[PDB]
Amino acid sequence: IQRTPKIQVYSRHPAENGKSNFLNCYVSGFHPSDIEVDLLKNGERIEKVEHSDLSFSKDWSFYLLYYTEFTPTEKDEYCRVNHVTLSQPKIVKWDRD
Amino acid sequence: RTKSVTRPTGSSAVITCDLPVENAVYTHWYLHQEGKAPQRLLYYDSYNSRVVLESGISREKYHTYASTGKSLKFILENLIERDSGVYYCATWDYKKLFGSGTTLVVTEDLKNVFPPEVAVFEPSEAEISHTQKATLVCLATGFYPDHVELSWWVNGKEVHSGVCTDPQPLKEQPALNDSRYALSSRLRVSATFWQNPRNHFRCQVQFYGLSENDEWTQDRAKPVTQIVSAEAWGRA
Amino acid sequence: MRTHSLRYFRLGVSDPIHGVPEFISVGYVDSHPITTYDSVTRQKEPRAPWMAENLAPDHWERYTQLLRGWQQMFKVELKRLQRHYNHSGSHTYQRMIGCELLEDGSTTGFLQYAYDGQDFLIFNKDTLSWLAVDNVAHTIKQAWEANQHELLYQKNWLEEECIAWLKRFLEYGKDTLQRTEPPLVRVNRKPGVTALFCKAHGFYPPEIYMTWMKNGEEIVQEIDYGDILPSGDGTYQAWASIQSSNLYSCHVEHSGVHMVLQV
Amino acid sequence: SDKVTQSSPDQTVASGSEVVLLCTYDTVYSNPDLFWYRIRPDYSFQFVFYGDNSRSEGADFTQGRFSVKHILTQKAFHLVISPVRTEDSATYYCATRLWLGDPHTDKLIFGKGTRVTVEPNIQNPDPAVYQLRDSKSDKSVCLFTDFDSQTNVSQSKDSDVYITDKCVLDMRSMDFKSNSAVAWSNKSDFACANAFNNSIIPEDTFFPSPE
Repeated sequence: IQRTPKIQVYSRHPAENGKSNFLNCYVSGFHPSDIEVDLLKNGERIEKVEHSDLSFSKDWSFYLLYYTEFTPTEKDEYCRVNHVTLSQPKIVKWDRD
Repeated sequence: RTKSVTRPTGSSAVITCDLPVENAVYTHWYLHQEGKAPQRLLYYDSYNSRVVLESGISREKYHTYASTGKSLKFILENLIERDSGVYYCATWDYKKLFGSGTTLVVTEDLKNVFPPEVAVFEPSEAEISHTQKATLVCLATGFYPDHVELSWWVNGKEVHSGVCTDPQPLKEQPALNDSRYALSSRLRVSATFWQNPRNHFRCQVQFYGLSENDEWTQDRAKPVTQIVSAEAWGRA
Repeated sequence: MRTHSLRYFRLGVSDPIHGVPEFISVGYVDSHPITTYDSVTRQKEPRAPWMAENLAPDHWERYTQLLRGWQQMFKVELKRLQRHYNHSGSHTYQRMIGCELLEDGSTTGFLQYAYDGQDFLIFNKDTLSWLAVDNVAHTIKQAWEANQHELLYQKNWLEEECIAWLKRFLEYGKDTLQRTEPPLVRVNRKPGVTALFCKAHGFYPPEIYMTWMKNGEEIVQEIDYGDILPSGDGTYQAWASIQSSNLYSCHVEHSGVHMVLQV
Repeated sequence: SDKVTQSSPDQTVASGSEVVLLCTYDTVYSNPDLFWYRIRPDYSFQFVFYGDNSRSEGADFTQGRFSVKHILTQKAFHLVISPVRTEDSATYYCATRLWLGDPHTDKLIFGKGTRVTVEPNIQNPDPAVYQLRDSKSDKSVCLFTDFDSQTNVSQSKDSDVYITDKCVLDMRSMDFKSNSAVAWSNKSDFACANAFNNSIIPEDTFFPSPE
């Protein structure tokens, strides 16, 4: 009885073009703790990645956050997650709303 | 349950904890005096096996004896007149459970100590007819250390009902330093009980005095820890 | 006057990926990690500097020994569960203990065990009992309930020690725990018809309430809510969404304060 | 963390009344742990009540007779006894708990204490002075008994005569409480009639003659 994770991509600050900011990927509600998480810049992995420590939820689930410092430009497009509950690594796009 | 000890000045004293559980990981020690607030003196840690003191106390003033299965003990050194009081052990099972405690009195001069004399006075004929109750009076006189425990025993059993003892004694000499004391107690029972000659009443004063280690150099007998007593019988 | 919660979590997995350890225990004061112990290091160490500043090393030594013993017990318990369920491969075993002080005044204590993420056994401190979800869990319930002294110890820990631990922890890290940072509220306009977004950001206490109302009259549950997420600097953020000429106002309640933005 | 103060002075009250004990705490913590403890004349040290901002729990012996008013704004933790009984006369202290290490290693800080004396209600006073029989033959004993709680005892005029203070005794089988005072001396001109002449004697005091 495993539940698929929930992906959430957003920005740390109101995303204005040409400004230093942090892109945040928040994954929660996955029962197995072995996951693969990557951040995408123009469909390519960002290697200057940073993350918090793996945490616990009272409903026996887990949550984590990945982040990095960058500068948003409208040309660039911005999470890739792979899990045992996932047939394929699913991708989420950034809405910038 | 509360224990009691009388000691001279400059000697060392031993105190035993009276707690539900003999051995505790952290055991605290508090002192109480009539005027001041209770204050924590120190606490013993079994894991580090060391005492932790508070500010303003010498490190070589108190220490601890930790038996494997027995209640832990606290030992005091260089007793000063200001060390008199009542000491309680404490632990933290659900709240701070203080023990039965132990009273300690210390005296500078050991030639001023006298044991008490106990007398029992029978009820008045006027009271036995005016009222249906009878009152026996116990008087303990001529004891210098205010470290006594008074009890009443009827028919060989200690009685807790209908007995009153004033909480503090009075000075036999009100103006003299290191003056002897006097204490009074009262027992009231039904007149039917007193008129039966079969009934035996006894007033017992446990006097806390010198120990066997102390040395006596006076013409009088040794004021040792003793039990003084007086007794009376029913009289129709 | 806010809901604070101390928790300790233990997790184990059978035949894991060699990168993943076998047993891990982590504590939480306000859902941010406070401590960490794992089978690889076999040592309990803080994960917050202020807690390490105000604690003696012997505490870490004692709890490292205790967590070694608890790791061994956790492994044997998971093996027994796999034996009973006839399950082979890799499965998970989790335990969560702790207490909460609520903002309404009530206090709670809990201790639960779960197998493969599903509830297995829950403690009842008032009944001093165990609620089991299965006959396999009934066996463990019968075995554990025999030891009355251990159950009394757990109940008294949850009702007298966990609360005290929270009381000292909230003062050791009062700057990082009792702090308050107000949120910044902004209104955004923007598929033919679009709604106006009300957004708050930069508040440390995650407790936040957001409503839309027109001239003192709220909307009947047409406000499409948005999830609350952390910024990463120690703050959070949230957003909400609600032609005719009507005046609307956004009301937002944070710790102690109600603030309204008008259009 | 620094100080706890008991403003109310020591008081003597009557049974069946309500009494309030005042206590103010100077703490740094946001949710401190406060306690009320009592010391009886038998020196028994027992936990009476515990309170925080949220909760309030008392001892088993209180039996609903004890309450606490904990008001945060005034920093006040007051003890309220709605039914008062003679089994409550004692010295009461209020304390705060300071955490420094393990919860078992904490410390309690107490106030200087308030002494409360619960005088009994004598429904049918029979103020009487008796001369006790000299058993075993060096003093003579005069006893004053069965007077209301309002009458107060004072010391003697002559230093050669010793007089004690009030004493409350409860006959448990008969559920009857009485007051008493003792007096003695050595001089041959000493009699029970003039024993308590220096105190406020009730007008209806029995002075029996030698039977």
